[PDB]
Amino acid sequence: STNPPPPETSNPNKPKRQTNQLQYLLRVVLKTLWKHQFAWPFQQPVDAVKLNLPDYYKIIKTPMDMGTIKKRLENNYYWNAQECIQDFNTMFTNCYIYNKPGDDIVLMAEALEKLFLQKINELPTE
Amino acid sequence: TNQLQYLLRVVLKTLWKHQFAWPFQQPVDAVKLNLPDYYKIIKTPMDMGTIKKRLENNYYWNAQECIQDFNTMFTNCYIYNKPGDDIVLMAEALEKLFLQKINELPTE
Amino acid sequence: WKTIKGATWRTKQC
Repeated sequence: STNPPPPETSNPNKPKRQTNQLQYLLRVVLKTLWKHQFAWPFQQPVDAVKLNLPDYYKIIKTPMDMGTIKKRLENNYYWNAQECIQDFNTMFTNCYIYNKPGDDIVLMAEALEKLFLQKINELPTE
Repeated sequence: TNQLQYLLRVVLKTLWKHQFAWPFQQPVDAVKLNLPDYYKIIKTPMDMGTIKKRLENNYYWNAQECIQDFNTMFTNCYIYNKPGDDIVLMAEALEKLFLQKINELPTE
Repeated sequence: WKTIKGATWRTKQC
């Protein structure tokens, strides 16, 4: 019962770009979330082997983590801020879908998402 | 038409294979699923299994009537379930992929 | 343990 390959962080067929908003997402939005006390379960892809969860990747088929998002931002993977924001939402929604609304991992994800929505409201104009 | 086959051979087929599609592939059995007041609240149940069978038996007048059933399927989930719920988030993921398929709908 | 529309699995809590 192994872990699948992590999501890609580069693609020669995908148009690379670098805007004012994407620079803000890497140095402001993702920066404060990465330094949060509840960030450690989300900085890497879900390790279903160490967690003894054989059913995680049987349910979640599009995993996402801050480590993937951070590496994608560093490599100019996205075309605009909307693409990067959707990866964040994917990371959050996967946690809310797989876990119970009262679990600690959900209470940690909800805290990160609220801080995420605070910094996104101050996203600069293109 | 050509759009009613695109909705069946492409749209309905790419949504049926989605990771969160299984709650929507069959009609809701509120008695089995232990969903009280579901039929009291949902007055027009809809699912991809019924939509698939209607596209195969030429039930829809045009493509917009079939799209109406997809919206009805999504709206029923947004009406009966609380926002932010797991089942709602799964329904929003299917609606997003569904709307991308509608942008690429061929012309009549 | 979480249950959604007839499918059950073990969460991180358990």
